[PDB]
Amino acid sequence: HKLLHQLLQDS
Repeated sequence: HKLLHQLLQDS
């Protein structure tokens, strides 16, 4: 569920 919250800030 976390890996999703991540791609949001980098992209």
